[PDB]
Amino acid sequence: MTELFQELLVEDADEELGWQERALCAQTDPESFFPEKGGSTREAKKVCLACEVRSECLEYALQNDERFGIWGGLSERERRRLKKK
Amino acid sequence: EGIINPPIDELLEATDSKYSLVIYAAKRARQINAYYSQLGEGLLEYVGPLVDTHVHEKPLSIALREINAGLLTSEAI
Amino acid sequence: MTAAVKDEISRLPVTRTCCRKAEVSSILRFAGGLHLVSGRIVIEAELDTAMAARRLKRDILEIFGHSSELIVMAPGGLRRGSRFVVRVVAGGDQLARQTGLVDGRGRPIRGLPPQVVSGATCDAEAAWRGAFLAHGSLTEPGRSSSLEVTCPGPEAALALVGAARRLSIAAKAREVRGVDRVVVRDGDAIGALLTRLGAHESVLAWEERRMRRE
Amino acid sequence: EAVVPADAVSFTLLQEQLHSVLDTLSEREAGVVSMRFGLTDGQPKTLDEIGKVYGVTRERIRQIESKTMSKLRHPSRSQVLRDYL
Ligand code: SF4
Repeated sequence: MTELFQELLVEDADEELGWQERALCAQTDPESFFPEKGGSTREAKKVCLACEVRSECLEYALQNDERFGIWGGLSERERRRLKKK
Repeated sequence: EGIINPPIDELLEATDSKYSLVIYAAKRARQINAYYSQLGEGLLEYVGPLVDTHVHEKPLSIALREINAGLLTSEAI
Repeated sequence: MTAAVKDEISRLPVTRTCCRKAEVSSILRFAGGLHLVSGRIVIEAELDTAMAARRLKRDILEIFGHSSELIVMAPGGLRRGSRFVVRVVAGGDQLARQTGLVDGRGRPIRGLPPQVVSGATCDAEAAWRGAFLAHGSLTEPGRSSSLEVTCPGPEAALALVGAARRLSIAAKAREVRGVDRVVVRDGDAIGALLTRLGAHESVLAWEERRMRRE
Repeated sequence: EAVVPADAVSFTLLQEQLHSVLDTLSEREAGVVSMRFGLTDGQPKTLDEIGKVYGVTRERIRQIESKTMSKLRHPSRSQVLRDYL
């Protein structure tokens, strides 16, 4: 349908700062990614599943070692066990 | 069309001289610009424009158009 | 049922520029699309309301500086529902790139533009208003209105839920039969939400109807 | 050492844009961040000073600040502030 022939051939920016700009969650409620009280961690996991820079997000999160929120489709203890493994 | 319009003679027919017309048009243009700038706020201050304008028209041109049309008055304080 | 509601919303005056931009982006994303034909991109937005199409065309012309056609021929073909379609062909690529549908010289953005999100509460409620104008319904089949508005893909629906949360108004995303929407069930949230969008007479009528029936 | 108007206007725009990003955060989060960094007054107060207003513990002030930094340091609210850095 309205796919623009996979981004088409009309582009003038020819400039990218980094993989932040390709983040899908930026098009989405930030609050849902930090479940307070008990919360849930599956809808935002589904959102991350379709992210095109999931690997980069996971790598950056692990390298900087944030212990809050859900990054790369994984929550805190998945990151912790991956770090410990 | 442009800086040429409206004709200067028609404007001068509505005032005393060029020197007063300059101040008159400039004051009206400042009023219009001030109205536009604070349009985001819900405010009752300044009024206009009183004519049909374009997407992005210089307030001075609108002021001159209203002056020519005869929709303004000048007093001495 | 909803015709009066959408008429009242369309007739609401708007002043702030950012909220107008957000409303235009929302309506274009929900009830709009792009087509690459003859080597150029053309934007087509289909509305089923009288004043809404004119409002969208005026907003485009004013803030984004573009011209539209406002054809009345029904794409459905019935010609009874007055399926208005507003078209933008001249500078379609510029409008698409500068309104948030496409960014980064890449694929169309599934969710709402990032500019609309992380904005003031006024822009969030304007985006919700545009979403309701584009698509939605007010059923009141049984005990609750089910103020449901459908969205393309989970991303737009959950973004609308997030925007509603910033208004301190409860909302719930749902998916059924492969199509997903956002709904709010309890009457209090329905009334507060409809009040915030700007409708007044419809809000009253709904209030008395609910209080008398319930 | 001459005030360049472009730089001054850029700093003013940065100052005005910073507050908006804090606005979307919860009341307590924005308040504690502002008091800790003294954006409103310019005096960075101690953790006990911040906790005195809300009555929460020192450790609570330590944690609440960390969650805000995690939220802002996310691929969901960074774009608005990436350019100014
Ligand atoms: S993987 Fe990272 S960048 Fe992608 S949507 Fe999830 S949190 Fe955002």
